[PDB]
Amino acid sequence: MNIFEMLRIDEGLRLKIYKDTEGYYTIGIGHLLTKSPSLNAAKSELDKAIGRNTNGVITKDEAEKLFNQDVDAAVRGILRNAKLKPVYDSLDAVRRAALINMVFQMGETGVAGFTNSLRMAQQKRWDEAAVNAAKSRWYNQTPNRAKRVITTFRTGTWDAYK
Ligand SMILES: [Cl-]
Ligand SMILES: [Cl-]
Ligand SMILES: [Xe]
Ligand SMILES: [Xe]
Ligand SMILES: [Xe]
Repeated sequence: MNIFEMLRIDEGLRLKIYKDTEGYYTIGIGHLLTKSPSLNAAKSELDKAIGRNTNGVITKDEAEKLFNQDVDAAVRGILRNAKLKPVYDSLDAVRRAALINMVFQMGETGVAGFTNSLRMAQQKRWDEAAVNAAKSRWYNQTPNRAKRVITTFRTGTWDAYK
């Protein structure tokens, strides 16, 4: 299992623009398009990402690309977020993926807001940090997802995804 396999599981796959759980225009594998309510903005934006007039629809390949770019940026973000770099680096490989999923889902920012857990996570306090993570708007809004992730983080295995 890996980062791509993992997020493919958590975000699914849609070839047509859709709204997330948040009500936001999205497509592909978790490719947020715009916080705006304008479906039009949203198609502009798809078109712009894609490089053509999609008319609101992309191919598998197209989704796979946005996805590739999206994971890449995530890792690159992490690695450049000075609060984030050092946690990430301290982690084993499973756990890294967990940090990247989270970042892919809520942004460097939002993630940067798990300071408290992020520090116990830094300090190898698996369970302690996992319980703190649960006390978050993030956990309450997408419990099931959130769970697979605080599990993977805490355990350092992929069990939650098997
Ligand atoms: Cl883009
Ligand atoms: Cl969920
Ligand atoms: Xe975290
Ligand atoms: Xe955790
Ligand atoms: Xe966490």
